[PDB]
Amino acid sequence: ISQFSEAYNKILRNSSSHSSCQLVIFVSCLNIDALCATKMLSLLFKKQLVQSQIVPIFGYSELRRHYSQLDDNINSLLLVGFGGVIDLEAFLEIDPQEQSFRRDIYVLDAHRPWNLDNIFGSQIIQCFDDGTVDDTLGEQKEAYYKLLELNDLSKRKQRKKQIHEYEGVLEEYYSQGTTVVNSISAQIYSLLSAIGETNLSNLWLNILGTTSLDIAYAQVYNRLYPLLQDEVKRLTPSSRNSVKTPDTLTLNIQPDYYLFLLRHSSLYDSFYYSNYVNAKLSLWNENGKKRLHKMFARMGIPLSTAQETWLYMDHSIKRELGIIFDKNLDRYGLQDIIRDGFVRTLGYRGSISASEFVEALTALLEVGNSAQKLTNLRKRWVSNFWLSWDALDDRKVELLNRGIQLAQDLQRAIFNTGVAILEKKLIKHLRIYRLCVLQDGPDLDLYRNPLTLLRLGNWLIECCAESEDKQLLPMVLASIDENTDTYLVAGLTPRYPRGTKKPILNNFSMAFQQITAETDAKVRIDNFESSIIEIRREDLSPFLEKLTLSGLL
Amino acid sequence: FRYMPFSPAGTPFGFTDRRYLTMNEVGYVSTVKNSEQYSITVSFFDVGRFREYHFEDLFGYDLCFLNEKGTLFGQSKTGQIQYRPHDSIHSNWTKIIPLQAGERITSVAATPVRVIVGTSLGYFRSFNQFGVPFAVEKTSPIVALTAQNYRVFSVHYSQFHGLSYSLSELGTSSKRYYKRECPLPMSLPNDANLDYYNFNPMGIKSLFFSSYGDPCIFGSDNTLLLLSKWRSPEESKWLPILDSNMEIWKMSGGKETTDIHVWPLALAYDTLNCILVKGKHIWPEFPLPLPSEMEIRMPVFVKSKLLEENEIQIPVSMAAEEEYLRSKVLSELLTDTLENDGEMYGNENEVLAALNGAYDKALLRLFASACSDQNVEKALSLAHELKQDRALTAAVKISERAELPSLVKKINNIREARYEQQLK
Amino acid sequence: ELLPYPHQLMKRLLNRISMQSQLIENISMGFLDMQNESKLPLLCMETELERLKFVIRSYIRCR
Amino acid sequence: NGLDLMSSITFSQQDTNNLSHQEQEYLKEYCDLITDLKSGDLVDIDLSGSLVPPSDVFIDVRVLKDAGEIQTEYGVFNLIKDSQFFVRQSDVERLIQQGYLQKI
Amino acid sequence: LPAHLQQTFSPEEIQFIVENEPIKIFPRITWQLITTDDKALNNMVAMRSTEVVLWIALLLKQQSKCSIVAPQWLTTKELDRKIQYEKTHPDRFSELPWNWLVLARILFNKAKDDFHDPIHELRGKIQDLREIRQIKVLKGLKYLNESHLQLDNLSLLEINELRPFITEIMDKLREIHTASL
Repeated sequence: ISQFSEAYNKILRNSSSHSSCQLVIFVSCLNIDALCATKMLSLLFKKQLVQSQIVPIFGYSELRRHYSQLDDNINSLLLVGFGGVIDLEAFLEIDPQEQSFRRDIYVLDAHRPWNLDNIFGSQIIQCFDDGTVDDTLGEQKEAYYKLLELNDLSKRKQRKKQIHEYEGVLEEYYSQGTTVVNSISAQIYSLLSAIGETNLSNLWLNILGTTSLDIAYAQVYNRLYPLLQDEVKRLTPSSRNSVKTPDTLTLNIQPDYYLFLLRHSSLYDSFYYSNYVNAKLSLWNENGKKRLHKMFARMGIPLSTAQETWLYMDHSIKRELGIIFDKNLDRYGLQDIIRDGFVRTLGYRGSISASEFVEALTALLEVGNSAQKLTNLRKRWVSNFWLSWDALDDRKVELLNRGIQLAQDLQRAIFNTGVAILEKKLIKHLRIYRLCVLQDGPDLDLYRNPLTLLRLGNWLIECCAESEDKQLLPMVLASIDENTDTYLVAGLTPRYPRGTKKPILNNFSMAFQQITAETDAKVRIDNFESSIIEIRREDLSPFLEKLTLSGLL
Repeated sequence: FRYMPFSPAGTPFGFTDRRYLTMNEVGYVSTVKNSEQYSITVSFFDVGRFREYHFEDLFGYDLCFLNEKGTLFGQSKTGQIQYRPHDSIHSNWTKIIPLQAGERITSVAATPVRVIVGTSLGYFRSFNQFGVPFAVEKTSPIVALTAQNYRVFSVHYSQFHGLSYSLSELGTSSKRYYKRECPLPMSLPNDANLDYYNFNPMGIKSLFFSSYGDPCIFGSDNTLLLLSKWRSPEESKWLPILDSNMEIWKMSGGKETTDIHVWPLALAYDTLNCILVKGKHIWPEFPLPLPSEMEIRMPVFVKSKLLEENEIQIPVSMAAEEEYLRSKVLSELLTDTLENDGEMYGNENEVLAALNGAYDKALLRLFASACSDQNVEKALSLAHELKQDRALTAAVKISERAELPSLVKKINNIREARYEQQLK
Repeated sequence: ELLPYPHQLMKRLLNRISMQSQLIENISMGFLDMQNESKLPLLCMETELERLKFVIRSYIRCR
Repeated sequence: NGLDLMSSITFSQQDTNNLSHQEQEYLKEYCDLITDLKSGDLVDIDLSGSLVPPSDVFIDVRVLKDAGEIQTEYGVFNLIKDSQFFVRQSDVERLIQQGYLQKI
Repeated sequence: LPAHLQQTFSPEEIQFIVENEPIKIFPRITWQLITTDDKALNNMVAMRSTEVVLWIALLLKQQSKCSIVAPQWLTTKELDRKIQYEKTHPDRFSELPWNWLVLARILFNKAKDDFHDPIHELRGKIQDLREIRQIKVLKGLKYLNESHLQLDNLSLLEINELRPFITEIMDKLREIHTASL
């Protein structure tokens, strides 16, 4: 219902004064795509000359202590992706006060399950409803529309069953798993194009966020293979090379690989994550530590000209892999390596693509630093978030490589224990899933912050990415570092070996409502993403007993 | 003869895949070719007034015209046109113009209340701002169009006779003709230069209307022509008030290059807006050039005399003749504009007072030179061209210093004759 | 060494810096009450007074 | 010389804050004298800080190591922990010298 | 009471005296300016020059509703003729725009992406001319007499950089010359 140009002009006139008419935006730090959408919105507000206030919020239980206590004349609140599932208007009471209301938020939710009240019956929740979903549960035109108003003994009895007929279609709905169907990069960049501001930095920025979802889903960005192509041609800066210009930020395309961060460095530590790619084939160590030695130590890898040979004349060897894997194409047919990709340059200072670039932003968000420990743990993640947001200037150079050298040990750290829990053989296929409890190993500290955990699962979902022609169910892990057994347990998604036909989002959050509804015996859902909860030590064993019988898939 | 699609201030493709569709004082419209379609990108100079936008071209439009309210597109092969207003209140409309065998649309134009479409066979189809047809007229084939408000200015070129222009006004009662196919004095031309000639057979680089109501044209001969007194056919004539070759030569130092051309953008009462294009091609490419302003100069010079007297510099005595010709044309047009249309900005009186003061001052420099060479008779004719009464008093002091008592009494007879006519 | 403090011109503009501070005092408040547009003419006026106010801030401290 | 709770010249070098306590009455006789030089100006000119000239009118400023609600005048800015601003120029001059905001 | 930088100017206010000089623009927009040194105009007309002060035009460029014209000596075909009159004249510097160094540094922040091909040419054609000035300044101070110098064409910046040492050497030698008699 909200045409994209209209809300911008409408939010322009509501706070454009040179006083404390302050509009304030909110963003989570727990997602990479959540960042990059906000950054481009801020800078146009700079050149439209408006005063602002940016606050990060990491926790879903924290939202009350950051809004509902400190407000004076904020008319224009803005928020990025928080309330697609839980209704905030039930979470936060706002009485109707002063039909042409006095304070209006927007919302930029990116998730699949929506909330019917937030689009229909909108009076303060001006949601982003434009040509996003044209089929916003198109059967709803009589269910709640007759729920609003609700001899007659035989007539109303039928009328209660029609309500009960409406009740089931609101029972199967609001009982679905979640993803993000369309990235928040897609919306606001399309909005700016309706305004029409030509800067390649924007075109460099919007493609970053959709690149982040390349490891969570598949066919979401497969729709955006044209929308990457047309813009880099329509925003063609030049037909010539027009060489030796230190400026101008030229944009091109070049092929690239799952074997990653190569152009930055280390065909050495590729050896690990080449075996990641052979972990996608049939092994983790055994044949490859012979098999890699047909394809790799063919050239001893130098010290000085390796600044030139695996920077420059590896183009003789990328060609050679390009003429190796063309004859590994009709015979091997493993198509996780050749990819189209995208690249940028700075005139000088090396070529940096966007494949490796999202990798540095994840690790640099991680490291780079009763109830008395969680406060001094929660003040960390907001602070180290902040040194990643300013990473989008040229002014950060010698901090850019800091995350780079950080990243190529963290994988060496995370692979150091993944190989341990395999060889321990503590994965047990009980009946439905597989359960693993990392009770204690070395280096437990790097598992408090949840962004590492999805990567550990991302490595662990791919150890079981062999054929497995029955029981394609992901796992649930367990780890503990701190007191009272906090146990940030989480679930994963099943994966496809590039063949989504079946609708596999999640079943656990439906069950996560169930166990949280039972006894409230020290269970917590205070963390933001529903795929992560907490548990007590004496509750994880009756957790699974409630889960091995409650088959909700 | 081949009927090529013409656009206002358009540039050809060359060895590239991109070009400029149209170009004016509002902005510029360009197209970028990709793998399967075309992509139209519209950029403006005043970013703070209008919202910049772009869209994909599925049909493949090659004709464009830009005014202060919208953008009009046209297809020469299928006759499909589309008008896109900048405001979201007005809805888009699409209609297909009927075309015969071998008929191609050569020029389009748009005003906020009327739509002008011209073809190669001379069919004149006019629409309103909603698409409702009013009349179908059969005239000469239109090859170039320009419009400000009501007026329709078409350049006609047939197969045998050719080279003519028409001037009309789309009034509320009926269409009135001020000129009925008068001959155009534009000079026709007798690799960058080779490719430009095929796409543009007449050599018309750009054409637009001035801010003071006079039609301007800029042909291949690089001479700015000014049509003065268009409301009266008895005194309607073309005035070449600016010569390209003279302006580049004086500012540079006394030389003349080849790669520095002058593309016209707009003329707003003092200078001609331009883009300095440096290179082999005569058409610009994509960098963002800064707009420049060239001061207006009458093309009256000798070439052998400037080399003997030596950026090339012009002396005092020689510049007085050029200053007299420039001020005489501008003062006559500004006087007729205010007495018929009135003020437009509110500061026309200060411009007129400063121009009339410099006109009488420049004539006194030539008046002083005639007295030094003892030519009393030439000095008598110069005194009659003075407008202000204070200029006649200053002419007496120049005459007394040059020891000519007979010339002094002749100035006083002009003063008594003007006072008698003023009291009648 | 010290120079004569030109007090005559200083008080002459010291009246002026009181006035335009009071001129923008009302005309912003007139813009708030008319707000149920242009943000140019406020911001230039706000910065221009304080830059002259900055100059005499140094000028009396070095005395 | 007085920007935010002036007479708290405490939490400051206690081993020498008794040393210069004999000089505090000398020190406060600067402070008393510096007050009437602030008021004895016939118009309101700042004499507390702002020595570097201003350049622009919009400056990105971040915050850390601070909490509470401050800035009752010139509109309350509602300072929450670790949250940047994007404001005009003249307001933050009394807070940067205060040492609450951190980076320009 | 600064007590830090008193005998000279800091480099942040030497730009402050030069920003209050006017140049020419190309306006775009249509009361307006009552800024006690204003000359506000009406609905302003594009494609024309106007002597406008600098610092308001930089602020007018952040909201991006005007454009700047460079001054007339800021082409590469003009600066070359300056380098020949000095290379034949090792005595002094010839012809000086008098505020050129601080003028370029303001002009290279969204005032560079407007002009017609100045990158990889203009910073070439400026940084050479900075040192050629300061190579000339090194031969000059070796020729220091007593209490009489000849500096004819110096930028304001080198004057803020030769300053805090050139005093106290000749001042300290002013003692031993004068206290000898």
